[PDB]
Amino acid sequence: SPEEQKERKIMKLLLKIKNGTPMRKAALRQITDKAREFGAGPLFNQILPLLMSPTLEDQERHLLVKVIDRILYKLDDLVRPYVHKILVVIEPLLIDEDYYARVEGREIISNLAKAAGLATMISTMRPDIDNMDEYVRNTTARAFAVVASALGIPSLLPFLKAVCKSKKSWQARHTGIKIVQQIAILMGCAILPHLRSLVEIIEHGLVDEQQKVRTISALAIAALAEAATPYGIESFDSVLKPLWKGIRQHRGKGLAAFLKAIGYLIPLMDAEYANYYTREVMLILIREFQSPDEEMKKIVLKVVKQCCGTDGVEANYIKTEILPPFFKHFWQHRMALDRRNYRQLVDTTVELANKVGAAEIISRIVDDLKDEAEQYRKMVMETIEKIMGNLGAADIDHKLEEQLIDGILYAFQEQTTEDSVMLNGFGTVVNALGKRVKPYLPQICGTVLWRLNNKSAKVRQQAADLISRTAVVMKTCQEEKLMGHLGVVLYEYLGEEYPEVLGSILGALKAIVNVIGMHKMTPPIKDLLPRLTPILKNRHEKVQENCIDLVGRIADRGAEYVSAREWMRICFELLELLKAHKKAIRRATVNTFGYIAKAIGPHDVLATLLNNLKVQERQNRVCTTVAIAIVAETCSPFTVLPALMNEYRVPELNVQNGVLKSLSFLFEYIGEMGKDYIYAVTPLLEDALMDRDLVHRQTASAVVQHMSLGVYGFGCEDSLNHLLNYVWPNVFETSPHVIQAVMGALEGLRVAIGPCRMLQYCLQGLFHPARKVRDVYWKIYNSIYIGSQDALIAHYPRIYNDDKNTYIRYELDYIL
Amino acid sequence: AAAAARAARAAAWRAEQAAAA
Amino acid sequence: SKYIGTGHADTTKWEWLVNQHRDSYCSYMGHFDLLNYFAIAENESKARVRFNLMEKMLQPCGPPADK
Amino acid sequence: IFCRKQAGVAIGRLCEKCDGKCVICDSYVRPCTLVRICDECNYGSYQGRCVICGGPGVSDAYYCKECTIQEKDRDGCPKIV
RNA sequence: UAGUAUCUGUUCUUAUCAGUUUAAUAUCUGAU
RNA sequence: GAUGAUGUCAUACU
Ligand SMILES: *C[C@]1(O)C[C@@](C)(OC)O[C@H](/C=C/C(C)=C/C[C@@H]2O[C@H](C)[C@H](NC(=O)/C=C\[C@H](C)OC(C)=O)C[C@@H]2C)[C@H]1O
Ligand SMILES: [Zn+2]
Ligand SMILES: [Zn+2]
Ligand SMILES: [Zn+2]
Repeated sequence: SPEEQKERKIMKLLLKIKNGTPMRKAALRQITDKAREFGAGPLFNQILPLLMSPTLEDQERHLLVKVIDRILYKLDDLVRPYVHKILVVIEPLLIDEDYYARVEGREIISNLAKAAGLATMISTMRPDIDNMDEYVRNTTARAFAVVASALGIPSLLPFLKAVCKSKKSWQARHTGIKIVQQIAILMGCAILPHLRSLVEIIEHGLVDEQQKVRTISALAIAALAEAATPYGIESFDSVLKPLWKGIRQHRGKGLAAFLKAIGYLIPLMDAEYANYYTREVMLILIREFQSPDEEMKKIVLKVVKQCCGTDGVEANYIKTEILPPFFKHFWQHRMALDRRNYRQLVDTTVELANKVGAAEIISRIVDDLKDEAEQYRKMVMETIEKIMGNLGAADIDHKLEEQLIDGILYAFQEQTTEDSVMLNGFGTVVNALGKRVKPYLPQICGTVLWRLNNKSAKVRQQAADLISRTAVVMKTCQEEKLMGHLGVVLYEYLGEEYPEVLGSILGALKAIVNVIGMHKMTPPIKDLLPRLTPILKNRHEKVQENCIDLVGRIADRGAEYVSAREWMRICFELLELLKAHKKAIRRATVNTFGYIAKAIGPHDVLATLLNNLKVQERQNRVCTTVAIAIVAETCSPFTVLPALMNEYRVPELNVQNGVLKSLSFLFEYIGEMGKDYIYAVTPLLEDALMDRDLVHRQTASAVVQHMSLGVYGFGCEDSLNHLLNYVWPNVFETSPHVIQAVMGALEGLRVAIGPCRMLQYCLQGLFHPARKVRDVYWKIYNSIYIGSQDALIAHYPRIYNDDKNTYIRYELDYIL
Repeated sequence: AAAAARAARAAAWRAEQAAAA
Repeated sequence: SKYIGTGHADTTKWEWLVNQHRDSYCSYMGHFDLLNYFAIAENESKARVRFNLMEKMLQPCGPPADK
Repeated sequence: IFCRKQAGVAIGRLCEKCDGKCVICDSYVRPCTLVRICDECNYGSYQGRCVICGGPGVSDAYYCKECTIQEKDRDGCPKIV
């Protein structure tokens, strides 16, 4: 049949779309163009089971949604007889947990709305306005909100005006107000031009006889206010008197919705009305403070967070009226056993301290730092952490300081679990106190040492982490003897078998060396570093990073007490770690190798590296190459280039390729520092660019590229022009890695010498008789043009007119 | 060999780094 | 290849110079001081100069040649 | 092999295997400018994935200093297809 | 593992035009 | 003084 043929062709096309490579583009283009010929019938009849297939993958869903979009755009009024069925098929997608599923549902529905028009959408969706099932009404409300987003809010405004005032049933009014709420939630700040109209349309519902209509009206007001933040308060004038009166009558979840609406309305107001209104609602709020139902308590907590964050509500009012019942009724051990209440109360209390002052809030809870309930201790400690991280410790006096010290000491001592919150809290409080924790530092380090001697290694790891976090303040407090004792105990704990704790211990040792110094360190460096030498072959990345950083700092500021042979051994062990996958270990390795190279002479380590360069001919040769570059960047390059170039005179070729690769990476790595060494390496590059071996030409072109990009804008134009004369003749080379390196060199030279010189090299062969020459030169011209389109205007040659066309750019020939 | 003069080379490098700074 | 103004081994002189002239005209309309110079040379407003260059963008080198 | 669509507000990512590498020229020297990718390459289940392998992303992708000098950061979405 | 390079071997009537192609040869296709 | 092209060679480097 022709319908069966249509079905088979559509099936083949969809198959080419889902599984094809291109093919997808062509098939997509043809199914939109042939949409009206196929008809909405077979198309949607086959698409809907595929769209709701349980085994479809996400990107396949995106592809099919794009197909739907294209076929919908050309098929406008032909989709109308099937809109209702499309709706019944699609609306479970609008409540799916996947966010992208809901976005694709809204996009499909909006495309459907714009293809079929507002009329058929209202005519289609009206019989379900008063349906008994709540979820069908919820789906229709979301669908109407997306339809409003598609066609514009004013287009759907009269329908809402009619539905929200329907005399026949409260269900229609409920659905219309829910439509308004979903419009707010979906469109955000875009609802602002019609916010007044929506509020005027729904405001009557607040005094309705049905409770659910009042609740959905308050929730819609809250959604409109949240979407309008921080604008549009004037548009709410007409809603102010109902809600404010409603909370003096309603109780329960209705009162909760009304207060939530009020709490979202207050931050939109100016100072005077915010003050007046929050004074008007604080009595009802404080009354609801002791409610047993948890959703009400969460909503009122959110509302107090909102209203205390509004300009106009003075700090003294919050001090005298809000703070005592809040702290008396909310800070109890029952609420700490649920995560949401925990987090919400913490953020609310931090915002309160943000407005009324840090000390005012901190002094009311420090003693609870010594409660036996460990979860309560964790909650109060987290609260103090966030408050003190925002504002500091400048507001805290001596008495509250001692209270804080005693509380954190007790909380840290009576610890049975490896809480990272206790570690971060201790660290940030001590580091925020600064030089003020000086009198309390003996007992504190005693407790750290206590936890450093705990039987379980995770507690030890936490103690070492605390040491690292607090070493700087302990230094500025001048207590170097306890720090030295801590270094001695950690050095005695360096044979620890568990890698993460050992890494934390090494980090603590790095902190202790950074604060005490290398001369007064206990144990001596001459005993410390050989103990660190076998730890470098450990496989865990944390131990590796920490130990490498420690060795690097030792080599940076205390290499006096260590012989050169031990440092060469460290360098030999360190060379292999330059090819690690983790960038932190590579960075630490670079830093540490640089510190060692700076500390010791260049000659011996450079000799070892050149020996390695010649005797490897394998993958770690590039490792050796990186090490040479590190030496050149950290130490001075005039200590490397003489010996490197004298080793180049050996005629074994493979060593020369190694020298060239080393120079390439060296110049790329040192960048701007190479500007004083172009002349020094110019003869070797002259030799290599004219050598018979083509690998030499490719690597030398790489050196030229890295050089030209590194010295860009520092006046090396003549040396690069000279090297350009040796780089250029290789543009006809056939080997891909070679011509690729040549083009890279040409691009670097375009940057460094300028597009005008490169264009001057280009113009003869752009219209050369040979097609191969034209291919090469037009490739180069394309690269120059893409990189330097606007500059070439000044560099094009004078092309004279002929008998047919004008080729002179006369404007540039103007002379005032 | 080089191992006997390694300490002398390190001392010369330290002297050069002190004189350069 | 998809960038307008680039070329290849079969690029004709007319197309190349048409690309050059269009690039140059757009550059004049971008670089304020070039257009300033051109508006000082003739006695025309900057808007008139912009209009003239835009009318020149259609066929800056005249009609093309055959083959 | 490059997507080369018009990049948007999405930030390109790199996996733990290629952390710190330049997506254009494969160099590990001197990252410079943050990588932006097209919206299609970051849509849906693709968000936060490595711009080279499509695996989990753990760090922000960067163009090296040499690529930004040569304006190779202005050529479009560098997600490898 | 399968890619490149270097030696060895071969490398096509000292008989004439046209066509494809080539920068030009070369190659290929027809006639004498 | 114009050294190219090919494979059954054979030999080296990735
Ligand atoms: C995306 C990937 O291509 C995926 C994969 C599997 O590709 C094969 O793995 C790639 C990772 C390759 C690595 C880590 C290679 C090691 C290299 O080591 C040499 C010696 C180079 N090292 C440096 O440049 C080292 C330090 C530099 C100076 O400093 C910094 C901070 O990098 C480069 C490679 C790291 C992966 O990319
Ligand atoms: Zn992309
Ligand atoms: Zn990856
Ligand atoms: Zn790069």
